Amino acid sequence: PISPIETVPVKLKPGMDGPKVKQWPLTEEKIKALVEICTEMEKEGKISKIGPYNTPVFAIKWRKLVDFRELNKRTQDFWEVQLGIPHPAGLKKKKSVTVLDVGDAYFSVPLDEDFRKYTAFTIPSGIRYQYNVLPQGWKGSPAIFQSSMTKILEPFKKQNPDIVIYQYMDDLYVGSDLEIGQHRTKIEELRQHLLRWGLTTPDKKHQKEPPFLWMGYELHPDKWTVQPIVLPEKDSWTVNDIQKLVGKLNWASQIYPGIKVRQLCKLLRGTKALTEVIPLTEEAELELAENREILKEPVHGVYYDPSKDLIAEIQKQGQGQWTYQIYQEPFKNLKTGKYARMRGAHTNDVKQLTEAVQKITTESIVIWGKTPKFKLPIQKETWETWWTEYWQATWIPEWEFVNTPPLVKLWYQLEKEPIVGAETFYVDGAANRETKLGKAGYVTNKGRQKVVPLTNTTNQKTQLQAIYLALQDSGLEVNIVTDSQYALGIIQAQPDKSESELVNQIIEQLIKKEKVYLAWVPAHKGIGGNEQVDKLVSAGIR
Amino acid sequence: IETVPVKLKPGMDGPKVKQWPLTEEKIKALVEICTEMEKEGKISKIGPENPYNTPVFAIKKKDSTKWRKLVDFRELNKRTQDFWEVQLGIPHPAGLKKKKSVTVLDVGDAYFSVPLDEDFRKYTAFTIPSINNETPGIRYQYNVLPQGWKGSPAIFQSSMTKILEPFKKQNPDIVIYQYMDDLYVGSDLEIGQHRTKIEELRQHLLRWGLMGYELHPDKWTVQPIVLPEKDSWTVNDIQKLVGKLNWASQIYPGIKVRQLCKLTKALTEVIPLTEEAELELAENREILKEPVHGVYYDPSKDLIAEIQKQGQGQWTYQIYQEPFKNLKTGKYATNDVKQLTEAVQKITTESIVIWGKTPKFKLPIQKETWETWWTEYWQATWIPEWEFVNTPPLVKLWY
Ligand SMILES: CCC(=O)c1ccc(F)c([C@@H]2C[C@@H]2NC(=O)Nc2ccc(Br)cn2)c1O
Repeated sequence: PISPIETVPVKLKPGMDGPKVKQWPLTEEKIKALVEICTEMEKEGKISKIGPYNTPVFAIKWRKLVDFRELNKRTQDFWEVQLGIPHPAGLKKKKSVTVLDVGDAYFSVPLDEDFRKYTAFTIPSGIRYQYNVLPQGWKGSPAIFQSSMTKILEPFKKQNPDIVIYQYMDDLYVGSDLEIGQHRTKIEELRQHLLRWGLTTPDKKHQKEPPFLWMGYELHPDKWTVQPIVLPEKDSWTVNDIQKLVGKLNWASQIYPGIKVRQLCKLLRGTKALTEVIPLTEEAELELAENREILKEPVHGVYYDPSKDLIAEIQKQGQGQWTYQIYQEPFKNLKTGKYARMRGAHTNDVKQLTEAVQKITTESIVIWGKTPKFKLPIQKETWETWWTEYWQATWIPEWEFVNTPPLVKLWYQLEKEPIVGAETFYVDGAANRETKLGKAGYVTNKGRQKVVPLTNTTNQKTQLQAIYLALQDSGLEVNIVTDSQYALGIIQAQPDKSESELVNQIIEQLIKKEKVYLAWVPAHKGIGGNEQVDKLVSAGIR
Repeated sequence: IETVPVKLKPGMDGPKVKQWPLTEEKIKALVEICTEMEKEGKISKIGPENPYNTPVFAIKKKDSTKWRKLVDFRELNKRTQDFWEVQLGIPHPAGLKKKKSVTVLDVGDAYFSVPLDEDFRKYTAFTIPSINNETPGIRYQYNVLPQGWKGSPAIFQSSMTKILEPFKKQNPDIVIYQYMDDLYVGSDLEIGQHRTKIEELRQHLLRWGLMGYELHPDKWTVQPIVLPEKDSWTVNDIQKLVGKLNWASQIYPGIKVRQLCKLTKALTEVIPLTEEAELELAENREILKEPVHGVYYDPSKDLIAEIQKQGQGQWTYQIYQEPFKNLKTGKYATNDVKQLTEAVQKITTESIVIWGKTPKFKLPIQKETWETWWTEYWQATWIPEWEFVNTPPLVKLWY
């Protein structure tokens, strides 16, 4: 059939006109196939014979392939078919579910009478045709089809609030909490409703009846999981092999808690041949091992119960890696996940924990429409001390502590006031812009003054290297005075991990100390003390 | 009435901004409002043939229970700029900032009475999303003047003038200013008189259909950069001092530090108080107390607001067109984001009263955090431009 549904007005882009592509010559074999095919279609009304616009038609093994590249580029834009895809964990438990697939979706929907002329094509030796329904490779078919299928369904939905329907392309997923008996009844009432609108649908060939495989998942009426993951177990591994493995693992991490892929992803670093063998390292070996362990016994997820709250827990595992579970009833996980994004060059566990909470909160809004309550391995005290002193505004939804080691904590605090009886280190650093030669030194109030030479360094680095010096030849308590806002900023953010080799070194020293105080004064302003150091640090090599 | 034709800045196309995900309560809120706005023909469903989109949100009236609909037309406003700014601009009265009292009244509902040019409606499409993307998503477009669009007040300007004429003629000293959805009404009357005058104005508005939240501009003064008064002055305390003064030297011409800058000791060491230093210190703070000489407002340039978190519920901010050349500075004083959202509305409001335009904000926060929570505490009908910054150790400076 051809749905008796109003058509969607469609036009071409602004200053453009219909396509006028030349029909390249075909062989007798192909020309005959097209004629048999088009005739068959002509009888059902899908196309009509015409007597100015052209689009090339091909034929391959016998199917008709219309190349709509020209028309598609000249066809207006449509609003996206979907903002996202439903996540299983967000689905409600369902008693009966069946899948109906629409017979000839596109061909059963009329095409705006005024646009058909642009879909004109020809069969060489010429016979000319144009479309009356939505063409296969056309840019507006998916949008107009879904849009049309939604109007067709409204009337039925209204009359059946008890019936849930999800349209995904060609298929229709119909679920309800009714009995398989009264459910199938209702299904038929629906097929008939669709038939009254030009849409044919299976009789008893209903691919229906879960277990259902969809989007990489396997949904049962009582639960869901991802489709069977199977790790190869090869003797050698090519870049391509690792990439496939990392993909499956990441896919499994939605419900299999604790999946880890940091060691494996490390190998894929550095532009490298897709078919090249990459020897696995011990760490990658162990990681691949742990994962195999996790994957041996099947894990399933539960469906959402709108009436209960969401509880999200976040565990720390390894550095920069976070795992989390979201459940409603203790340990019957709805969904699972992991966070690892670095985000910046220098950061600490509290910042990282706050980011993960952000990911989960957003993810939660999308899936369930509400934020969960968190259980974090951090003390209200550690959090409060960090929220208060950090310059950046930070928030975090209702949470509670949960003693699940490794607990999160700050690894060192910077005094707010100068330490008394502590040696003051005035540090500075210079560097010649052409020779890259530098000198990182310091001068204290106790008369000590060291000045090491550096090779191939930036001006920022000597400033960072100078602070590293003051921390080495220093006691457990020290007051440091720098003129580097750059250094100040990094350190004042209390990072506990960095991509800078020097910064990570400075962190080790900072953790060992028991009292450190940083201060800043302007550079080259002869500030009492900074000048003295500046004197020997810039003497030559600048 | 005959609709006014609207054009986009040639070369620019309609908005295609994605809809940020909403929480359940906000979605239910939105379908009730949209369902009711449809029956009344104010908006009408649209299909996929409309490629445009503008995000929508749901806020709480004025801290009440009634959910108000809020549309983010920041994009569409930008692509309509010359139309509402030059073609049909609305003059901003210099006197308003002077007035002893200013009342802000919401006249937004008044726009749903004027129809929108049929050729411009497509650009106002918005989408009500669904939880977990389980249903396609309801799409609509406006048939009448939408509220967060700056074109609305420009067009309705003709009617507002006839409606206010009588009241204006009778009260020559009351200043009325319109700014996208709100009416600013200022007077120098004693509060009672003022509040009474506001009531009388509402009565005029009641006809046509189309204490109310009061501001006191005249009691708005700059936040000076502060220098400790101390009485001790350690080596550290005077280094911090010399540092801050060093800053205020690239701004506030005249700030002298020389006769102080010259005062390898330990940070703990306290030091004697210098002669002229006392004089200089005093003369420095004598300035920094009054506007940076030389800085003026350029009506053709953007205004931008920067906010620093001073900890313990304290936020400082500055408004400027060129970095460090402050037109105004101030302060504000339990979620960090709630305070921040509060400060942003205060600053925007002051900014509208004073210059007649909103400033672009440099927000000391993570993008994802702000975008997830700002609507949670927002209550104004406009939405300012904003970018996210990493506050430099310029928080000590205070400006
Ligand atoms: C198998 C895919 C599927 O059925 C499906 C996918 C996405 C989607 F949004 C829906 C509709 C929401 C309604 N389904 C559900 O709420 N739950 C549900 C439970 C078990 C099974 Br099997 C299918 N659906 C679906 O029914």
